[PDB]
Amino acid sequence: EWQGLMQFTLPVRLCKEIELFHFDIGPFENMWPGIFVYMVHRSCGTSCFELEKLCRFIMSVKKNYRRVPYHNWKHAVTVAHCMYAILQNNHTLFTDLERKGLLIACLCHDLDHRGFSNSYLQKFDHPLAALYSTSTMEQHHFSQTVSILQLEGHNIFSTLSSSEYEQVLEIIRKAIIATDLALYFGNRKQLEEMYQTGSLNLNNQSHRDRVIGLMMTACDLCSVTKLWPVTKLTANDIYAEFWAEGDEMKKLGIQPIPMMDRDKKDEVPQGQLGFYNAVAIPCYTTLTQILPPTEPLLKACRDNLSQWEKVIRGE
Ligand SMILES: COc1cn(-c2cccc(C(F)(F)F)c2)nc(-c2ccnn2-c2ccccc2)c1=O
Ligand SMILES: [Mg+2]
Ligand SMILES: [Zn+2]
Repeated sequence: EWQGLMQFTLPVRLCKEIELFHFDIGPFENMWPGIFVYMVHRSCGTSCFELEKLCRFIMSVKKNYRRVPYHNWKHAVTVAHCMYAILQNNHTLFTDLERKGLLIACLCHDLDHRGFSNSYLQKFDHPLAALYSTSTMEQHHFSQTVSILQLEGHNIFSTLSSSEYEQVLEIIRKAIIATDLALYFGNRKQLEEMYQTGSLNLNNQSHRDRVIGLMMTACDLCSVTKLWPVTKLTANDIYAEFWAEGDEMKKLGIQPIPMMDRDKKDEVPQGQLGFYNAVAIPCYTTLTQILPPTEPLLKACRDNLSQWEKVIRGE
């Protein structure tokens, strides 16, 4: 599988399509690993990584995504693409280290997800919960990523010094961690303060780290920024998963929260409207103020919000 991927070229008609934020990968399934390769070449160059090791990696990574309805291989590619799109529109912002790691981080950010939130894991005493007390799944995702690097001929970062090596793993570590929604609220709130007092400074490493955190979350949630038909269907995949976690609580005899209860299909529209207002819109709003080129995300997020309102009011 890994040998045939090196001989892949992206069809010319997509070269320009990919660059857009609202580009949907849904119909290009057997090309997804190629599209990732493509994204790394444009974003770094062919000289950056060793092609042989890079292909083994993407296939291993692919292998360890599970057949869950939403936290799967399609979602990893979708998220990676959004990060690509961000980086290409902010070419001057990031160091060579950041560009590389961040794409890797996005690809691996939900490795070996089982379909369960941190709550369900910390509630019913899962082994992972015993190991990882905070950011449970997120620390595991990083475990998985490190273990895949350490396989034979999978270490894509071979050609870097000790110093450069542990820098990029720290970037990847904190990035993947920042994908937990619990930390987004703090992070985002700290960044609004620093922008409106004008104390934000990207020379400051801890300020850079906060921004990258927000970029992760913006990328993670980017399915709310696609065109309406795609966003609509991606929602069905999210709730299928929410509802399966809820049916694991019903099996014991417990009513889950309304979000995870399939008896309340009828409230999904309102659930979305709530989620856009409290989470999605402030995310892209704050991202845009720090990185104006990412305005198209905010625009798209707004358009879908309207659409859910029309649904709510019966149109
Ligand atoms: C009500 O609809 C939705 C609720 N959540 C959500 C998720 C967790 C916690 C909470 C908390 F805020 F309730 F804590 C809300 N996430 C999404 C969503 C849209 C895109 N990715 N994504 C997502 C993000 C993370 C996990 C699953 C899905 C969503 O559409
Ligand atoms: Mg995750
Ligand atoms: Zn994710």
